[PDB]
Amino acid sequence: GRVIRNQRKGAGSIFTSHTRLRQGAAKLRTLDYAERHGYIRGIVKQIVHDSGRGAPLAKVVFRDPYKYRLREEIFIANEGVHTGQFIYAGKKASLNVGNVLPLGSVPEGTIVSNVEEKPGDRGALARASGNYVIIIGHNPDENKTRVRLPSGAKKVISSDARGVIGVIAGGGRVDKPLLKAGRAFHKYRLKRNSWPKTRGVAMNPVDHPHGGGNHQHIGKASTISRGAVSGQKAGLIAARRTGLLR
Amino acid sequence: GKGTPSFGKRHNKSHTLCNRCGRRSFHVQKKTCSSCGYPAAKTRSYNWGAKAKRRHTTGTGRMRYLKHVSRRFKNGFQTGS
Amino acid sequence: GKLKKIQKKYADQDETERLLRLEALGTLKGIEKQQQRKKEEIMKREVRE
RNA sequence: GUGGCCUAUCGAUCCUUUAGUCCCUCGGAAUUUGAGGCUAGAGGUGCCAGAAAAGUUACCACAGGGAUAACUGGCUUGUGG
RNA sequence: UUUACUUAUUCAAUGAAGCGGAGCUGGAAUUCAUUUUCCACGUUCUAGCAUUCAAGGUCCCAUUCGGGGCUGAUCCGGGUU
RNA sequence: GUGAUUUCUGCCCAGUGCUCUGAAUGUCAAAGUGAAGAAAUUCAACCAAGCGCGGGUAAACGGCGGGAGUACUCUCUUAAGGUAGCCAAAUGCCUCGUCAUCUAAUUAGUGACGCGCAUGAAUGGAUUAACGAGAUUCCCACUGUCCCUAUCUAC
RNA sequence: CUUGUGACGGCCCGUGAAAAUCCACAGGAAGGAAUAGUUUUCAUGCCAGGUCGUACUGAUAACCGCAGCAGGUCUCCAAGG
RNA sequence: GAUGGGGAAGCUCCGUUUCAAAGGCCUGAUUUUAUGCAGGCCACCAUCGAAAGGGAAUCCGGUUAAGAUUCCGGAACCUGG
RNA sequence: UGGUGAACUAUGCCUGAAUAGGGUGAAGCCAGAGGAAACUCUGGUGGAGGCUCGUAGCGGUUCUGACGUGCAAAUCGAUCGUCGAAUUUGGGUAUAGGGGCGAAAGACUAAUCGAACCAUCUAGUAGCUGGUUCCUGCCGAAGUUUCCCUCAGGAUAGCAG
RNA sequence: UUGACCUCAAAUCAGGUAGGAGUACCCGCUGAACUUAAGCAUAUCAAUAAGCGGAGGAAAAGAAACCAACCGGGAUUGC
Ligand SMILES: [Mg+2]
Ligand SMILES: [Mg+2]
Ligand SMILES: [Zn+2]
Repeated sequence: GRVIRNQRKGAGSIFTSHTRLRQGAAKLRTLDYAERHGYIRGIVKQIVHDSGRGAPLAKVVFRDPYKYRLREEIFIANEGVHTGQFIYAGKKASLNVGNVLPLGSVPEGTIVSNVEEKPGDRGALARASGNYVIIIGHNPDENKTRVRLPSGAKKVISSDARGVIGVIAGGGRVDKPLLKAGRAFHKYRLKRNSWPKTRGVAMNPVDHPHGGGNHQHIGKASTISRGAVSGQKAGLIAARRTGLLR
Repeated sequence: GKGTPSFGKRHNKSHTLCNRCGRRSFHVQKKTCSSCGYPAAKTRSYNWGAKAKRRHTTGTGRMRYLKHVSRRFKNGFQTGS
Repeated sequence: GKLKKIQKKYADQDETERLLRLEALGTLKGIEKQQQRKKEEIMKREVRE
């Protein structure tokens, strides 16, 4: 048999992400001294479109506290942020949309976004368009906060992790039908080479586990063990249940 | 049309001249000579290519310094006049 | 061997989620039927007497 | 009288194991375990003078064969007419 | 089996900048004798601006063209976090 | 995996897979423990995961039966017994199925019928405007395809 | 008609390169005049600008298809009815 | 695609700013003077990669058997000093 | 076993380039009319679409035409599909052989692909096919027995010198 | 303040050295399969071919942690 397509994807020859027209990694400002002892005020200069990303970005300018210069950070724009808005980042920042408060200093029921997992990785959770994280509870002794993720999971992270208050702009995108293979082409043309997708049941048996036969059919069960090896994991990996529930 | 019409599309050299051997075996994109191995420090040779070793071995050129070593040895590496 | 896995992946969990996941995985029906099998184990002796 | 009234009713090498001799050897010398030998059986090859063994190929390949099939022709004429 | 500890090992960030402890200065605090503690400990109407070892105060120099120290900007441990 | 829209996607977890935070001596390696021995060693206990036991899962692979009585009911078998739809369909052996229509005449076409060798529901079922160098049947126009051939030009 | 350009409008779950290089602004370091300077982003005046390529075909005969092969091979200009 | 590093028995592989003590920049000061010592500034961090991308500056007339925005005549422009 | 190829072609990236004339007439907007109001109607404007007829271009349906020791190891002629985009294409660049790439044909990877090419191991093995080079003299067969994964082959006995 | 020590650096510091070629023979690493077994998997081919590292006129080995069991021999190498 041959090496199958998902097995070939990990070499990264033609499967790397197309990153020519992207404007930089959208990270939070680094947690130096001002953000953990007070706050700092920056300005939204422009809200721009990011190639291959459903959400817009915001170019926020701060002043460097140690040197006479300007720092320009790329935030993921929250819905409601406008150009010329003052953005406040820090422990003592007031609770408004766009501010970059740590999660220990927000009450119950707060909706945040671009949430750090550990304090300092500059944004990991709820970064796609329309997604958000809800603070479910606090725990001052052994200082942690429980959060509800966009997947519905409940995480318990540190209370020193930061998050931008509000929801990510650009929500409701996937409600519009694409209607066209050309539209899907232009969508994935700026992301990566993973489209179009040939069904493995329509291949030859040298090319896929599902290939072959005088009728297009899978053969064995399509639920694959987690202990399976590379070249075997083609189908529903480690499925607890299948089928459409009612 | 994989034959005669496809042979008309051939006008871009994959290999150019090499600096150590002058062979036209220097791959343009790989930046490596396929015959002598430039720019590696060792020269490309293989024991299965014994006839190629015979083609490029010592004595197939001028031996601009090595022609006189036996004569200087026979005279005993003398100095003076 | 079971107690290692709960510390590994189910440490941060609450009882609403725990009941939801075991109901979605079907182990609760198995626990119910094991206790039911104990109930007819007692009940058949009672009917014999 | 050296099994079944007679003509059928069954099995090599290697390996393991048993019985006998309690005999021979473990090679610097001894004792005791252990191991290896000798003689006679057993564990089995039914493809039965005894390889350890699933398919598919209409994508196919090679060496050959008229020792061998799918046409005609030839012998035959059951069957057919 | 649970549970400390950190220096081995592991992960992450930064142009290794504000770590830890103590002390001021305010507020709450009830003190049962004098302070037990706990929070703070220069910035939020506005798409401006913020840099020249910092101005001021103070002490020297050898005045002049200026120069240096302390404070402004609390101490202590050199564990970057 | 299936393949726009519309309309639906029935029953079955027995088997094969996949999956559990269940319950816990059945299987049970090396290391380690104990006993016997002079030791090599032998024998036991203990014994992780996975198997084994217990659940879930079919838009997972798949599967969707018989005998009586009067379509219906009952009884067996099994995990459950083909539901809604559709059909001599590109899927029907028998088969050139039977009836109607189309023709002078039709193993072709279309519309019906259905004990369907061997239809059937994301193995997707049924329907469907527009589109097609896709496959098939009929009609009008048209003609050397033909009755039945003849003639002319260039090379 | 060809082409350049301007102000617009439509489209996107597509909003459609980077660096060298050059200029300006903020800032006020420093240098500075009166018998004299300060300015060469104003005008004129002086000197130098190295190396390699440079012919021709670009196709029913200059390229590739064994060849003077009806094949293949990127592009600019484009009169009248 | 080197270096610092880390793999690999090794030919070599990874990585391109990384767990590196990674450098040069202008003013000058001195006028035994060479360029150290007075200073002060800055932290990218090799290099290769387009004869269609970016990019300092040239046009007309004439001239040869065969060259020309390149020669000749005239008229310009840019860069460095 | 060790090397060489993405000059053809497959795919992604980077940077460039190319594409007559028509037909239909989408939103938005303007005027008139009607209505009690919701809003409807009529006439314009506008110029949308992986729309359409059709050049250049890209492709290759049929004649199963020509040719078929050809112009040609895939061409020529007519008829065709498509023609503003999932378009066509230059150059640069990346992926290398049990590997790549594949809108999936086991297709393409230099006229080579159900595992490229080059050299070596290698004079690989063959119970199978073909061949096996002067004269004369004398003698002169077998296709049968037994065993064998034996049935196109051997061993053994027989026949012969 | 000054002078040591240790450790770590920088110099177009003073002087040197390594790389590559050849490779018949030599010292190592790595390492097949064709083939034979009348099939084939252990085996064989073979501790070979290919690949990699390193020398010399030779290299390597070499003066016993040896061979022996005898009345004992006496570094290594080769026939
Ligand atoms: Mg793709
Ligand atoms: Mg299949
Ligand atoms: Zn070379």
